[PDB]
Amino acid sequence: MHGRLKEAKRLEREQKLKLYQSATQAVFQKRQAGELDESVLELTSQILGANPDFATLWNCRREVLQHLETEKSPEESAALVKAELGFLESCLRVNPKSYGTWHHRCWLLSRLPEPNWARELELCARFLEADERNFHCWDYRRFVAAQAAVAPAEELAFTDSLITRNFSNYSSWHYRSCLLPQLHPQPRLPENVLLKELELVQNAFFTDPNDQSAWFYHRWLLGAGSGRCELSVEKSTVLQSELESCKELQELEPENKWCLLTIILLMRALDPLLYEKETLQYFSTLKAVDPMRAAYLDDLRSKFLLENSVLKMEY
Amino acid sequence: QKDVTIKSDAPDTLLLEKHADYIASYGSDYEYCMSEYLRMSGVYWGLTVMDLMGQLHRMNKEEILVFIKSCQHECGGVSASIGHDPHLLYTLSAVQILTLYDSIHVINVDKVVAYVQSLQKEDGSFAGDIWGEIDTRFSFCAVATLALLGKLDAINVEKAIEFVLSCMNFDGGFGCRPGSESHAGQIYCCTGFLAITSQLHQVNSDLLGWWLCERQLPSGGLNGRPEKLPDVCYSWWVLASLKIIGRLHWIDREKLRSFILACQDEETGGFADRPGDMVDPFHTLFGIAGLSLLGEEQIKPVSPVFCMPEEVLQRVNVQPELVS
Ligand SMILES: [Ca+2]
Ligand SMILES: [Zn+2]
Repeated sequence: MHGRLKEAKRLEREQKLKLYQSATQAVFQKRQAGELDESVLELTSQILGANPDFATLWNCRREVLQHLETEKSPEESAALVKAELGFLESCLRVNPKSYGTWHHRCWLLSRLPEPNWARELELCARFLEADERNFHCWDYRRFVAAQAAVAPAEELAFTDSLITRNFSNYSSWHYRSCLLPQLHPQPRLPENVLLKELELVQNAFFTDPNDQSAWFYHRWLLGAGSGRCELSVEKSTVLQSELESCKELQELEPENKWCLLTIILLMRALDPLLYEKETLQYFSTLKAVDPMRAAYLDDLRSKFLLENSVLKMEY
Repeated sequence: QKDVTIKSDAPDTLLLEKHADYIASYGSDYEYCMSEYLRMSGVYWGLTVMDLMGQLHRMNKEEILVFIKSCQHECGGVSASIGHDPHLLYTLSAVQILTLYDSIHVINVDKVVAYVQSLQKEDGSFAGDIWGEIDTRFSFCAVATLALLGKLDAINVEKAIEFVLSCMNFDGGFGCRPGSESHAGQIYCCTGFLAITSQLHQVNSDLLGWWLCERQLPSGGLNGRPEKLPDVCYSWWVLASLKIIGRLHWIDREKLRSFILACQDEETGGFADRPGDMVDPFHTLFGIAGLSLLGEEQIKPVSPVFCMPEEVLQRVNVQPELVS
């Protein structure tokens, strides 16, 4: 367990325990007796609310719902599934990060004739406005988007709004990294796409130079794209422009390690040998600003120096 | 930026005696009771940490072997506890325990193998159990179980590899399923998977190594992904991954070591997720395992793949080659 900071409270939970224990006992007796009925669902509802990682109880609920579908009318089965959706949503409100709860909802939705996928996408938008880093919810959203055949372009528009309204942005940039290649496929991004993305990420990290997610995504863009060093005039110019903007930022934020690393990477992308002197100077400044990464930075520099020897020997 | 600040009277020495006492006494009620859905794994954490500290003898072997046999179901799968349902997670934990005790015979190995085999899907992924949840955690559980049993050939290895590699992301990391965001726990599972299946050459070690070493915060502690708090169990997840891919020196060893020791409770023994939180056997194992990977002499060398003493894995001749 995580985040547990170190009589009435202590005796209340001695009471919780004893009810949880009797409820638990009762569920297992009913199950061994083959009593797959609503009273099980009532028993497990009590336990799963507070202890959603009790996986065997989700299995029991599925066993019951499977059984009841056989011997209830269509309308009665429909009522049971709607009650289950409500139960699930009340569980997600108290604990939005439980694998079991998210899976049971998928299991349920996947079985329906029938399913209202637009309503599920909205549920995702709500949970994501509460926690934009909730990977369970993003995973569920991807599941819903696929089931309802939502187009990459629509999901791309969703990521833009999320990135610009705040802040907290790694999950949304990650999603973009998977979406873009789908829009512009291939068995590497097209340059026009790449240039737009660079402009978008560069707004982000000048808007919030702290914001590690834009810098991580920008390093990817710088390699995706390419391609090499057959730099067009436009891309050459854009990268030189980024270089000077990072130098400005360096002056404004002299403890910012992300801009320093990015300057090194930009020079590599532009002209490794012409910028060798400055690359070496930037490595020193960076190690002093980010000493915990000194070993990484020496290894990166050793790699680049080897690349440089290889380039000079191609003369 | 999100980080803890370690206080100046935080423990700065290794309290092995107290940790062994803490684990040896654990389970003599609330949370306990309440975590019974993971008991088999809880047993694995306690036993493994005691073995890394040279104290396994203080636990109850005979009692554990009976418990394990009682947890194997007719399908061959093992549950977390008696009357709970079988799952790949607890099948792995059980097999790790039996390996620690050289008592693999206690369960029906043929049936474990058939259980693992039956959960593989057409795309090469593994469901955790019959209810179909797909996660790269279960890919690792499946191959780690089979490797310890000498039965990796029982599954479709190339398809399994292809699935795991389809979970590789723009940043060099791995998530739960295709399209899922990178997370240190998933990265451990997938790099461990790739070690076992001899596919580490398919990792971009420099890129992933960088993403992993950027998990270290000013406090010295590691988080599991960008913009989260440090937590002692990343001393395991991140450090093990780094070791597998040959980049453990990319972390500041001294700062992390100080962070881990600060997570000890000097009165109760055990480790908590962060300094001054409540201790548990999970964080106790991962704290001790992280210190061993960092080269703590009083702790046995730990496998970064299996999170078990290397001497155990040497005995069963299962030691995957790592990146140099
Ligand atoms: Ca004993
Ligand atoms: Zn933790």
